Amino acid sequence: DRPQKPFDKFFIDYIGPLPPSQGYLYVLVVVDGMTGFTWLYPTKAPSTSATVKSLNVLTSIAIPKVIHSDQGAAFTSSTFAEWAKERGIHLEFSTPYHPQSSGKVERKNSDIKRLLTKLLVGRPTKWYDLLPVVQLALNNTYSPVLKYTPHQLLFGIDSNTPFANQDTLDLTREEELSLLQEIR
Amino acid sequence: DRPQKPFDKFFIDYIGPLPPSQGYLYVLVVVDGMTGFTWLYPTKAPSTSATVKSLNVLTSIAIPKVIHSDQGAAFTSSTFAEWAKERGIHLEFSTPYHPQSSGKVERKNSDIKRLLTKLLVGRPTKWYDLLPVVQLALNNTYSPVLKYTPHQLLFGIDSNTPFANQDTLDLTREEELSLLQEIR
Amino acid sequence: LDAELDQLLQGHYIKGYPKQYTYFLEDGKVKVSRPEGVKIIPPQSDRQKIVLQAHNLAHTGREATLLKIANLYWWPNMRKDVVKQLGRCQQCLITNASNKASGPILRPDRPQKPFDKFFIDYIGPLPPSQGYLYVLVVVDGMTGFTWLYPTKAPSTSATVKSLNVLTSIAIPKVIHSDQGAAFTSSTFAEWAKERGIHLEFSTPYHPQSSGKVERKNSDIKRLLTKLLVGRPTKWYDLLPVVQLALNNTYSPVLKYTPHQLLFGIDSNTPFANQDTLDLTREEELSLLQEIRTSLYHPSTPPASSRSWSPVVGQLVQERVARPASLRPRWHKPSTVLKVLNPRTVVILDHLGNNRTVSIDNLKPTSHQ
Amino acid sequence: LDAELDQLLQGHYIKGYPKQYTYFLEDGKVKVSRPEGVKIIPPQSDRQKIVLQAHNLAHTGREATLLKIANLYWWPNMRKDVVKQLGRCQQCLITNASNKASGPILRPDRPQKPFDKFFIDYIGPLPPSQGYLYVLVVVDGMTGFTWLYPTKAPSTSATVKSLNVLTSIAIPKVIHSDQGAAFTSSTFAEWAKERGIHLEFSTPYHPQSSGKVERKNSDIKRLLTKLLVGRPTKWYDLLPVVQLALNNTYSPVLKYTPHQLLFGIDSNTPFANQDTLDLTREEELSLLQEIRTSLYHPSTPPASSRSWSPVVGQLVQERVARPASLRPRWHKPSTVLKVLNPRTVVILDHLGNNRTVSIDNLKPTSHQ
DNA sequence: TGCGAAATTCCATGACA
DNA sequence: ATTGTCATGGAATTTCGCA
DNA sequence: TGCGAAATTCCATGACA
DNA sequence: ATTGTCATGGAATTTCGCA
Ligand SMILES: O=C(NCc1ccc(F)cc1)c1nc(N2CCCCS2(=O)=O)c2cccnc2c1O
Ligand SMILES: O=C(NCc1ccc(F)cc1)c1nc(N2CCCCS2(=O)=O)c2cccnc2c1O
Ligand SMILES: [Mg+2]
Ligand SMILES: [Mg+2]
Ligand SMILES: [Mg+2]
Ligand SMILES: [Mg+2]
Ligand SMILES: [N+]
Ligand SMILES: [N+]
Ligand SMILES: [Zn+2]
Ligand SMILES: [Zn+2]
Repeated sequence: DRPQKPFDKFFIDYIGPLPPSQGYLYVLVVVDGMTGFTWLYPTKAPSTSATVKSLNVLTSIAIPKVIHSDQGAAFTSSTFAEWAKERGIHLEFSTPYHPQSSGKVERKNSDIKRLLTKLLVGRPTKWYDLLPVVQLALNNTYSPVLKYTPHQLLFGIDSNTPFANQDTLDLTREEELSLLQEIR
Repeated sequence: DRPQKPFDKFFIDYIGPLPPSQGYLYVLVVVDGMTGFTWLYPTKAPSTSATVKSLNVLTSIAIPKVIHSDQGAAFTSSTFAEWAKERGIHLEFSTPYHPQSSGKVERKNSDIKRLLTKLLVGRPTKWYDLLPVVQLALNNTYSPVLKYTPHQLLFGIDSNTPFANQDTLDLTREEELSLLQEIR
Repeated sequence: LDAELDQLLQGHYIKGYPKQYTYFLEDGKVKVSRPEGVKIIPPQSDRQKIVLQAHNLAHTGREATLLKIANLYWWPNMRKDVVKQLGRCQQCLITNASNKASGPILRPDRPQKPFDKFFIDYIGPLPPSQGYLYVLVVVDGMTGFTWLYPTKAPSTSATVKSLNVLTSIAIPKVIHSDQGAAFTSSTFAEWAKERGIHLEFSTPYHPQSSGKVERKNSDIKRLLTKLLVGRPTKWYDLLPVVQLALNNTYSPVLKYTPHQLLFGIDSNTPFANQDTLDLTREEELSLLQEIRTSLYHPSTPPASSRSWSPVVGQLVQERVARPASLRPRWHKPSTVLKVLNPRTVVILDHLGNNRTVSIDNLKPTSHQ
Repeated sequence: LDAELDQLLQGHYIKGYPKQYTYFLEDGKVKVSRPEGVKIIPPQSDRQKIVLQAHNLAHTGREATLLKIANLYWWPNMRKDVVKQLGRCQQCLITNASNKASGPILRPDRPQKPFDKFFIDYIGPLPPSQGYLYVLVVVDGMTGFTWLYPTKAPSTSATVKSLNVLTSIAIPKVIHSDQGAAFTSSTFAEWAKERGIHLEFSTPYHPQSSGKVERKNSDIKRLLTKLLVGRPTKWYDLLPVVQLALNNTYSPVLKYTPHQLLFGIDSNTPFANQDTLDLTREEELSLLQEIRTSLYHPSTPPASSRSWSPVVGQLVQERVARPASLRPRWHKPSTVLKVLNPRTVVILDHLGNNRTVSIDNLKPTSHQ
């Protein structure tokens, strides 16, 4: 059996609805299975159309052999199946109510959700502008299991933005108090 | 004493007034002394100004050492003297009432007057357009005294418009009759 | 296709499939263990589609297309099939640049006599001066003697007016011009026929062909610029000065000014040459004739190491004149009917017309 | 002047007036019988005016000026006085062309790593497509990997928007651009400082300096043209296709695609290479590092036989950027302060400023 | 019958929309 | 059915002045 | 240990406003 | 304070298949 590689499998999922930022409401999350590399795309809906528009960007950089998702409507539509067929991409679905990725991906998706929450508090409406720095953070974060960041695994070099502070990622007492205020 | 050359002496004179042609009334006549080459310039007046404008054209092609003329007003003015001085051209005047050129020039000026008269009859108002062909004729006319046309003496080659017909130059009986009509 | 590959699997020899490699079946496909690794040998009936798909990814040339194919496949003489497609891809043929230079320039013979051949051209538009915007430039081929006329337009009418004044002096056998609007009108053709003047045209879009006058345009503009430094660009009143100045300037290679080559004696201008002061005009005209024939004439330079020269029947392509944004820079392939000279040809073109065209506006079609 | 020529007439020897010729008086002027004939030797105090008058007829160079003078005069070392005036004629110095080529081009080292250096540039205006008219092109120096963004203007704002999306992936050490409006604004400088990105600028009016991206612009336009043949020029929807197509095209000299140099493995695109199928990612990244360092690098070509190279303190002249009609193509002479490299210099210029300038936009001032 | 220096010739370079 | 040209200023080469 | 032919490499040419 | 580049397709050169 051949060793696992970048582009072997992209794991995709939506996060949201979120507070409106520059008119956007969701984040399409794409994580490379082998490297843990993350790409994020702001969308206005979790629709097949927004998924195609977003993945059109990514797949103009690299094409995955397999896209893995849950049975979201956007991902099970025949339009999205057409799209993937056109590009020679195999589609892969977790069974309903039972999402399975890999340890690495699960953990990454977790960090993504937590990191978003942490920075959207105080500025719940400014997340659109922060997506770039979010991704750099995620992709320059040291992986305990492998000796390397996703950046390093994807490009085979060190990065010019090492995030040397492995961070709190937890909400400070002040943030817990004003998170219970904004959600009221 | 050095042999005579082109540009040694230009002989100039006005002919007119003539019937208006494209608004013009005179012809400035310039004849190179050595070669008998003729240049003609249509003017609206026998003035210093029209002479300068016309000679400015010619002297942007070749500059004579000496300009010879009679004591026309246009040629004795201090403006014209200034002009000639500016260009290193010596000015030369025949004594009043006693015009002297050379045999060659006299004869040429004669041909010019006669040829003009011949062609202005029938079309006394179309001479402006004919000046080019007049000049070619004059300049490609065989000189009995030298073995050569002015063209040949000026350029040292045969011409592409030889005027093989040495012409009548005399007015036919019909032309004498309609010359006595137009001048009535 | 299926027959060939079949006979191969059972160990028989087929021409062009080297014997020393082992050919097998796997996943329903013929394969072969080659030094680089295992490649799929597709059936011959599949190969055109493969080459085409590889090529079409980015419309790549020989090597870049081959390198894609070689990633998955091997067959005998792959590049032969790649080149086959390249020569058939209309889009590559008309978009790609040439990589073959024109053969070396001709140095036509100097006209034997003054007035044998005029070269004419327009300069402009220039900054408005006295309502004028252009200059008609007339250069006698043999002598280099130049006449300048200011115009308001590069028009047939203004050309005719100017040449009526010029041809007062003499009539030329031939007038050579480029294909400017002014010179190709039927009015101008008539004007010339009326005078027994033969009109000669440059091949289209090839200013080198009017090189004699073009080169004078340079000096004309260069002198005007110098005279106008730190003044407003009132060039009209300087045309005459420039004309006289240039006609009386020495060409260092010839040792004569154009005035001298035309008249064989300087007129009353500064630093007039006096060497023939003691000769008769006739002795002078005789020395002039000798001087005219013995002038330096340059020769055809060496060809560059990868030039091409036209051959009758060759597929060649004409450069598109004013190609629109994102459109091919070349026309469809056309054939060489006649080779007028090594730098000039007649082609049976894109419209089905005979066109006389400079080699500089042609590339040889690639891959035959 | 008068003293020198006096002592000459009475038969004494003066240095530089050869003894074997006879010098006399005639018409109030010193003369000499020289092989070509009798020439006037003017007093030395008159010679500058003579040389100047000769030169000014048509602002001629060494020989063409000399040949006028020689018609009437002779003196010792005439050309020395001619050259003296040439080097002092402001108008000739700023109007004339150079006749010395630039020294041979530098081939800068390929950036060692991906993201070390970006080269960016605009293409356009292109025909309107979905309201877009330009393309921002970003080329990674090391890999050749290219990103394309459609814009409505070559603006700082559109550049910033595009690079915010790009730098989501990674941040580059250096961004090299030309001096387009978009890249030199203080807003763009801030944007870069905010990210610890160093901005590097080409010398002005020298697109070779952005050669890495410029050269990609060619392929970009060439592929777009091919894809658009016989269709309306709806290029917007093809940018992504073109980007992917080019990033996955082999450079025949390197034997790698830019995608390969960036990732060390093909993604799911047609004809993906499979040679590292059995390596671990770590083994693969190790082979990649080896592949990155051993890439062909070209060398500085031979100098042409008449090139010049800048020397500190040299008088040189900068090419006028957009010279108006009939105005000099060169600025006034300026001095070379520092030689950054054989093709790049700092000059103390026409405004009294330090300018960093390409040799290609310079000529060495003639006659010192 | 040979030297140093000046003069002449050679010619690559660039620009004519 | 037509086709490059030639001013320019350093360098290379030749000629000159003298012996 | 050497041949004919294919494969690979060389590289001048031209175009990026 | 900065610097040309590289796809292209014939030709030149090297390698391959076989003996
Ligand atoms: O003067 C010319 N100078 C350029 C030149 C001169 C000499 C040389 F060697 C190189 C270049 C010139 N160029 C013209 N063209 C305009 C650009 C598009 C097609 S073009 O044919 O190139 C042109 C067109 C129509 C009429 N007269 C024209 C003309 O005079
Ligand atoms: O792309 C360029 N291609 C030409 C090119 C490319 C590569 C090569 F080797 C040669 C030529 C280009 N050219 C610009 N210029 C416009 C013309 C007047 C001055 S310029 O500087 O020449 C330019 C100016 C401003 C911003 N970007 C520019 C730019 O991108
Ligand atoms: Mg979901
Ligand atoms: Mg009178
Ligand atoms: Mg023209
Ligand atoms: Mg630019
Ligand atoms: N010829
Ligand atoms: N470098
Ligand atoms: Zn193609
Ligand atoms: Zn000058």
